[PDB]
Amino acid sequence: ADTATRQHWMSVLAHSQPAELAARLNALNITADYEVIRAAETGLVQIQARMGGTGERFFAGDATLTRAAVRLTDGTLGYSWVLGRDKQHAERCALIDALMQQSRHFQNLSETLIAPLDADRMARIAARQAEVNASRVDFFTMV
Amino acid sequence: ADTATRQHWMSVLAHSQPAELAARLNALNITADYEVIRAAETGLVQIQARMGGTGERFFAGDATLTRAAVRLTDGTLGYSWVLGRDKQHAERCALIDALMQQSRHFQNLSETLIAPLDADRMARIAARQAEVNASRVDFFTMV
Amino acid sequence: TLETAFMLPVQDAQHSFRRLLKAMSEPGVIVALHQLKRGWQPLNIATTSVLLTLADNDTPVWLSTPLNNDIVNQSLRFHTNAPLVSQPEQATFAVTDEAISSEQLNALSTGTAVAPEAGATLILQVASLSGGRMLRLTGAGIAEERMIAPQLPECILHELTERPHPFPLGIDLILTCGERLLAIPRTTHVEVC
Amino acid sequence: ANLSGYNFAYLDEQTKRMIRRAILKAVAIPGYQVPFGGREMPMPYGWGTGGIQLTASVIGESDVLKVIDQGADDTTNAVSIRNFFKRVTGVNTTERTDDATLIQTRHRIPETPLTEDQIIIFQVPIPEPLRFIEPRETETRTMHALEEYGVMQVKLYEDIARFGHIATTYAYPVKVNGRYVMDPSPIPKFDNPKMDMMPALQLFGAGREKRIYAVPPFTRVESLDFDDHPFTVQQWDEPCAICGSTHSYLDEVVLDDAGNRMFVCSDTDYCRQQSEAK
Amino acid sequence: ANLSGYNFAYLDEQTKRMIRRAILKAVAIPGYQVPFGGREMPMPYGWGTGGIQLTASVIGESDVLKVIDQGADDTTNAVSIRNFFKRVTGVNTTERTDDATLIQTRHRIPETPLTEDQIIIFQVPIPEPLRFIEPRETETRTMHALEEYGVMQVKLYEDIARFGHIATTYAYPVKVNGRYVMDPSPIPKFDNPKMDMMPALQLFGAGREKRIYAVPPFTRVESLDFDDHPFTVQQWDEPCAICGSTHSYLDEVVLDDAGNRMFVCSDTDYCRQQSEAK
Amino acid sequence: MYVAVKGGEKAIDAAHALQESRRRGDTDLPELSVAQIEQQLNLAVDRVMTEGGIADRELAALALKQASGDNVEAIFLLRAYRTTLAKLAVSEPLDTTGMRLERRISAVYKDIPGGQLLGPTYDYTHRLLDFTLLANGEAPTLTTADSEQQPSPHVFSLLARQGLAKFEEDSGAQPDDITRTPPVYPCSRSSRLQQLMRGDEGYLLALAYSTQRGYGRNHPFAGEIRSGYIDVSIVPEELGFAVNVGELLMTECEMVNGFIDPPDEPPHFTRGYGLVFGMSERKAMAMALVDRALQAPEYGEHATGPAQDEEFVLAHADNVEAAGFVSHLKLPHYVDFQAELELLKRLQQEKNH
Amino acid sequence: MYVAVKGGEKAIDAAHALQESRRRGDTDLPELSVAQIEQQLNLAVDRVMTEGGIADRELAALALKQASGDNVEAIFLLRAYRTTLAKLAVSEPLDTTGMRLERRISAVYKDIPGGQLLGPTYDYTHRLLDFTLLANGEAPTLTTADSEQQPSPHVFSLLARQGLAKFEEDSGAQPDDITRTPPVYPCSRSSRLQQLMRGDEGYLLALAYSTQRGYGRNHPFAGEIRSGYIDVSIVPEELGFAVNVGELLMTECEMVNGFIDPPDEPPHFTRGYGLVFGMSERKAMAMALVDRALQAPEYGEHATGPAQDEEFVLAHADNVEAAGFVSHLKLPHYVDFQAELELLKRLQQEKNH
Ligand SMILES: O=P(O)(O)OC[C@H]1O[C@@H]2OP(=O)(O)O[C@@H]2[C@@H]1O
Ligand SMILES: O=P(O)(O)OC[C@H]1O[C@@H]2OP(=O)(O)O[C@@H]2[C@@H]1O
Ligand SMILES: [Zn+2]
Ligand SMILES: [Zn+2]
Ligand SMILES: [Zn+2]
Ligand SMILES: [Zn+2]
Repeated sequence: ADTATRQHWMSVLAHSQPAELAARLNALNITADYEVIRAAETGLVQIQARMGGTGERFFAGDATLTRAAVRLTDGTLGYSWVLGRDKQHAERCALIDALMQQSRHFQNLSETLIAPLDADRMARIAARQAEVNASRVDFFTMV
Repeated sequence: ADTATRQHWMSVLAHSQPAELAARLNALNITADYEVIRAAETGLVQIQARMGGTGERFFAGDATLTRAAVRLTDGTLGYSWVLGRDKQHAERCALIDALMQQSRHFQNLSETLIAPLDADRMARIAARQAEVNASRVDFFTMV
Repeated sequence: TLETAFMLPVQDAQHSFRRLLKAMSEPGVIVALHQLKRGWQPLNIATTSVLLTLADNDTPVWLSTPLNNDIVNQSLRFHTNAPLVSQPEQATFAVTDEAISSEQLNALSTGTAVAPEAGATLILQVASLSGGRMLRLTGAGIAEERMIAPQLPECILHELTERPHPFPLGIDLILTCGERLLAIPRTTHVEVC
Repeated sequence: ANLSGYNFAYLDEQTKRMIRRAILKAVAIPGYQVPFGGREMPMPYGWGTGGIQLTASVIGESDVLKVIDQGADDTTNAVSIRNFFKRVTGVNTTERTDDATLIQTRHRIPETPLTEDQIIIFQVPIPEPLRFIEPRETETRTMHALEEYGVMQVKLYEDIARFGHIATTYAYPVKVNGRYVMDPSPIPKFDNPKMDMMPALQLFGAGREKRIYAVPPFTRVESLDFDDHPFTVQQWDEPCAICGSTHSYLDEVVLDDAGNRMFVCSDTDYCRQQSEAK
Repeated sequence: ANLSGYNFAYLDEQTKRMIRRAILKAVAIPGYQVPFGGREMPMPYGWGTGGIQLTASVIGESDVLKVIDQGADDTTNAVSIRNFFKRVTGVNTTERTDDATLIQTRHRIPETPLTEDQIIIFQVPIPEPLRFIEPRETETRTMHALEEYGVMQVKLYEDIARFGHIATTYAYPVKVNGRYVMDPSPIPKFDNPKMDMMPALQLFGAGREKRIYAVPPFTRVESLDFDDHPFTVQQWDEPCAICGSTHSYLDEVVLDDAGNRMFVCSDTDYCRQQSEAK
Repeated sequence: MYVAVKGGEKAIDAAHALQESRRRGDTDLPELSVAQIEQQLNLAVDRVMTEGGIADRELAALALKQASGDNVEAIFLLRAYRTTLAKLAVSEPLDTTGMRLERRISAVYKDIPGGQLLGPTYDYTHRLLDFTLLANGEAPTLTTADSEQQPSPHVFSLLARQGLAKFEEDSGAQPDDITRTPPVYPCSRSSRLQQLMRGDEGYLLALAYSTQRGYGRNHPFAGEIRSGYIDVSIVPEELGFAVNVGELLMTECEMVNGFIDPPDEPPHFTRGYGLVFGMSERKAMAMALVDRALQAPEYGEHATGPAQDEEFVLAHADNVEAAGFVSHLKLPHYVDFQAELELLKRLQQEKNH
Repeated sequence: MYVAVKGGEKAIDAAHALQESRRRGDTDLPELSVAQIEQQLNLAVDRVMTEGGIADRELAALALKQASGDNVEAIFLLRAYRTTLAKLAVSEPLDTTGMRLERRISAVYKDIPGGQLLGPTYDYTHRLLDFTLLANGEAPTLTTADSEQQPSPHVFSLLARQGLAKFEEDSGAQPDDITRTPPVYPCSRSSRLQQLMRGDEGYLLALAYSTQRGYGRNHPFAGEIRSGYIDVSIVPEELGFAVNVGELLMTECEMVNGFIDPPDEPPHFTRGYGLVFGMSERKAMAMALVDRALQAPEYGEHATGPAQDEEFVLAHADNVEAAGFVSHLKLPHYVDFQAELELLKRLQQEKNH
């Protein structure tokens, strides 16, 4: 379940708005010494799609992808792959990924950094879904 | 030569920037009672072009055209046909066209309204021509 | 000096068109065009209403000599812009009275096989729509049959009965009497009863 | 009333008059595609511009307008067109077929029989019934002029030889007044019989393709078929799930991902009448 | 030097290596259009991308680059390409043919004979000499594979029968190494002889069409012609108005609206050399 | 049991509100002004004017803003707005020799009378994304040369005077107007050019490109491309003499094409013509190329590409029609599809019998 | 006598400065921001992303700003920028069933599981120019419904379960990549779809429209159009398990096409597929229509329209290539034209002899 947890928090960081993550990390005032293994680099992720949504693969263009990697003093490696071109955001995501692998930070960050971010994204999504569902065409109602 | 003079001042009014004409007419403080024969109306002028620039006619789309007409107390009729949709500008152009047909106003307006407007347009044109001519490609110079 | 057109051009033209559409789609049915109160004499109310509804700069109009009057021409030009042509073959709308000749009738455009709509519509002013030789009409627009008795010229009756022009070619006939009119399209089978 | 700043019915009088002349010519030449100088509407080409122009050229203040799409008044495009006409004319509107003086429709003829003085206006994408056999107008025009309809008969016979049935299921070609092969618009074959000897005037507008044609009242309209493969209309094993009718064109509503579906009348006014009768 | 933030010569190493393998294959197969996975450049397709990619894949720090268009270094596109290469490589550049190690050209071969170790890189719109006879690659590929060149010979013979002359005046097809019919790029017929048994290596890039081909040094290049209609180069009644040369391709400069014109060498470096000699 | 409910009107209103909110976007950002689009997105405006049929920059920018930058939707908006306006006049024929030049180039001669005037162009730029545009910057202070416009005769006039090309003569033929009468194939060149000017830029560009690749080759050279201000004049019935109503920014392209050798005259270059509103040129070039391609019947040319197929090209050129009809598939089609389904189910049952 | 002078570089610099000044426009107006273009001209951005090959809204808006709204120039800018970037990963195949829906409609059934979700659309709007946009306004306060997204299975899945259509099966074939190897005709469907996604919107729209008018008919019904956010995942070599790198706004179109009766299986509907970045749909619809048209060799169909001619369609679809080659005629061509002139003058002299 460790891999699933790492995937989940990396996902949450990858989907976070850079501004909110930066604000939340500044507020938590985490003191951690790290060195950048791989400087935040912006390149492309080639998008594979499927014929008919389910069939043979074909290349549906590319998207911008920024990747970063850091190492902590104890050797823990943090990584980040986020769509877009925000190098600072990628560095922050990699730092949080490294920290979340340390027993001293996993619980605290999960309660105060990751869960809050996921909840905010879910709230925004729910609001947008309500607005969109206003446009649903009603035809029949069961009596 | 009267028709040429009327064409010239109508042209000058038609090519004038509405703001400068409005400012210049406000400044001249011309007291003239007039009634609008035709309320400023915006429609289309169909553009006829020529094959190869010189041959058979063909219709190259349309452009917006605003027309206005006024009558002075003495029966003089002023008219205006200007590209665009500025009804107030068309009314002003028609009023000036009516006034310019009155002997009491022709000389004064020509010296203080029409000539100044034409000179300003020519100056703007000359400046733009200088800027554009900066892009001319030089190949040979006669020695 | 010029005659007066519809008092409410939009609404009156629409009403007249709907009446004329009823007439053309149901041949032999008499309709009344009441919007215009005085026709441009010698043009009757129905003829003038049809011209005001349909005629314009795109539709040349030919008026036969008995119906060609300077005031009528000036009013038509002013109220519709419709160009007035002196030759029947150049007309989209042809206006005539009982005195229409066979030559003028045969001069009218019938359209072509590929462009059957490119012909002329004949507005004929009849003395009466009720006291002529009884005609039995069959075809499109008529459920079983319809019996009329307009007072028609011999040439017009020959045109209707014999149909020299092969379908889809042919002229569409609008018979006008006062404020009333009836329509016989090229498709109507006409038998002298 | 009309209180939107536009001319009544949104068309200038010149366009109305041109369209009216086209309508009269179409009536006089049943089934023949009359070209007309149609204009761009607030609806995109292919969203009913021809029907809109026809209705605008025929409609008056006392008309009661019914607009339907797929047989339903509440369809998105039906609502759009009807709201547009309410804005630019102010005419009374109805969902009841028997109270409508003008019926503008897309792909259905109402189950309720039409009556004298009613006009039904069809929205037509492809006014040329030979288009899918012969894509070029330069050829189909001549074929209509010369009554050269063999490619259509060959298409039907080849369809029978290949599949055992005529492949066309909607916009089924029809011979009008014994002469003209006409496209009845994208109505399902179920509706084609209603066109034969109908007391109402039928108008057909193809705005994008710039054609108007007409079937006058009480005109023969016969679907092309064979004696041993006679014209047959759509059938369903189920009645309407709401009103129980077995005589109406049915639309298939997919209820769940597990394959559960129901069938309900496409003609919602007819469905309401049937439901109120029971 | 390269101080622009881009890799040397602006191409990533993978693209350079792919193009280099393509160049080697092209050299080993003279006249054959080698497909290659070309990339979009800062110049639009059709503005020299193939030549740009070839030069980027071959150029080094010690190379002296000459870029010409219509035979002139100062042409707009020549200036653009040369400035781009100065930005992304920092290489020395020259207008002198005899001092250039790399010559990238559009539509001219310099009058000054090329020498060993020089590489001339042609910009090619249409790498297929049969394209205007046969628009489809699916056919021209097979024709090159099977050496089925009859349509070209028929084109030439029909041209002679119609006009009395071969109609093609630039991009004149040439047989290379006795086997491959090749497009020499849109150089005038005047330049085709220079391609035969030349000490320099000739490279040809069609970026939009994704082809690279080559003529190694000292390779036979023979323009397709007839014995009684032999290959003839462009001629003019006037010499160069500047240097007086009668042996150079001339460009016609229209001086005034009254029909006054002059003729001047297309090869501006050659013209400067001739003017300095006199 | 199931009961029908009304949902169309409210769903439509909600959808339109959603689209309007998306068009506004983040309210923290200032709302775009039509003036800003007109000034700084001027090439999109040029395309919208040319294909919408109205040469009013402000209206085109308004349509673009309303269309959320969708050029097709904006073109349709302008085209539809055209229908609501009255035709107050018909211009006298344009005289492109009087154009006040912003740009004038010729590919067929190194230098020409009047010179190669590049003007404002993206030609010869290195298409490297300029990230400094992510923040406010300063436009370059333009250098200045002499203000006089040198005589710039049309290159085709210089060709024709030599006998290399044929002057385009005016016989007084009345132009066809496809805005008033539907096209009748084969169309006159006037109708074809009117339709091409209104045609989809991408479609015509692809057709011209195919012609360059051998599918109906016309051996084109860019004889002259001019972009500048041309005066518009009318003759009102009120006054009876010509009045200048202003000027329009237009681009004109004259292409030299493949020469021909007619039986009873010297061989000469053929030619194509393109004319558009604004500065965007490639529409004019493609229009000239496709115009030459559609000239095939005049020259007895055997068609080798779809660009020479008049009906195929013109019937599908107008993106108002094409976009509308392709989008109409989004409309409910379930009656039709039910008609298809019934047939298919019967066919399957019969095959499986 | 005449002496050559250097004019190319300074003329080019002046031309580029002129274009930059025109792009800035009237300095009294605030300079457009890339964020504003991204938010309020989002459909243009969608087109630029789809055809430029990079799904980065900010970069597409930057290209549009730099291109003065010229969609073709912006597409080329983004496409060129692609060349400077490294491929850091290849995504796992997209799974459109996981899309977070902004819009979902189906024309083949009145109502479907998950409902007809119109979302933000201009469909059913009356295209009347909204002059209130000439000044600042207030966006509508959106009404709200339940926030839950109902299950929205693909309509083609419901078709295939009935046996009316065929599931698109994955055999594991390696997709062709036309960005690394030039296309080889006939191309696989993967290559054809990759090219169609990059193709000119107008060209493909016109081709699809021609197919609707009988030039290679495919009897299309809009089986389903979805627009929404789809998650992108990769498998980095560093970690060896899948990571979600974010989500992209994409539109997917599945077209039901004319049924076929194969020798040894029940007759079934054919189908077409379209996929684009952003909300703009008509590109996806045209892509599906042309994909079905180019499926002709698979189904042994006799071609009746250019839309079925694979080489003609695909070789001229990319507007980067087409626009570049049409514009290249603006380049100096006087050497070739001189050769042409020499031949023509000799022909005239010989004829006049
Ligand atoms: O050309 P228009 O604008 O008059 O639209 C006519 C018809 O074309 C489309 O195809 P459809 O039959 O599915 O329904 C739509 C519309 O009703
Ligand atoms: O495809 P590319 O980008 O490599 O451009 C090759 C050639 O295509 C155009 O045609 P051209 O011969 O006139 O000159 C241009 C250019 O040099
Ligand atoms: Zn029911
Ligand atoms: Zn010289
Ligand atoms: Zn449809
Ligand atoms: Zn070229």
